[PDB]
This record gives sequence, C-alpha cells and structure tokens, in this order.
Amino acid sequence: DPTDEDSWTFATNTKNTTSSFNVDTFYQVFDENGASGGSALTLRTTLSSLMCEDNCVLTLDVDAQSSGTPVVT
Amino acid sequence: VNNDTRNVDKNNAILLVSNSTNSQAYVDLTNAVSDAVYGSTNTDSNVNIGFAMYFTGVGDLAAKEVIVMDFF
Repeated sequence: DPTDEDSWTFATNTKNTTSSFNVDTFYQVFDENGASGGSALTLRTTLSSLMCEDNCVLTLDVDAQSSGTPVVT
Repeated sequence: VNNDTRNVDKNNAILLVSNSTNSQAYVDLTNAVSDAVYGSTNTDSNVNIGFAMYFTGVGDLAAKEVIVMDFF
C-alpha cells in the first residue's frame, strides 16, 4: 500500500515439524493502529509467482542448539 | 503389475515422500527405508528398482520437463 502503513504477520517457527504446518506470510492481519485488520490468508504458494527472489519469508529458530531453554520469546 | 494380478514379489513399495507441498525438498530418509533396502532375503542383483510419482494439479505438461532426484 503506498498511502497507508502495511502490517505483515508471519509464521516463523521453523522447528514446528507438524506435517500440516508450513511457513507462511500474511498481509494486514492486524490494522496499523493495533486493531484487527481482516482475516489471514495463505501466500506461500504464491510468493514464487510474485517476484520474491527468496526475500519474502521470515524464519525463526529460538534455540540453535536445542538446549531446552529458548533464547527468544 | 498389481498385487491382485501376480504375487511374485512379497513387497514392492517403499514410500519416501507423501503429499509434500514443496517440489523442492532435501529430506532425511528414515531408518525404515534403510531397513527395507536390506529387508529382502532375495538376491540383490536379481531385483530391479523403480521410482514412482503421485501428484495432483498437473493437468498441463510442457514440451520439455525436468526430473532431478538423487540419493545422498
């Protein structure tokens, strides 16, 4: 959006090994002022067709050593 | 062939990938695959190997298609 601020809600958990779960990017889940900005819709099956050269996905791994103490919350 | 047609081979299928949403994947094979590779008492040279594919949403095929899948 060129006129308003854009909010993007992610799913960055890389180690969620559930088969039905997949890393995805979402647009305007929350309004820019903190309120609800609408429903969340899948985009990962699309980001290949939207000229994203590996620059539209955020992945987070809280514990790189799996020590049982997540660094980042 | 099919199981209901002939019973020459006791087992002829070893699943590796099941309904993956990503065409690009570098997955670690489970110990079951390794066990099944050595899980037959028949002569290894007397049995051939085949690779199978099942997919959906491919109702259009181009002139040239590329298939790359190796073992590490």
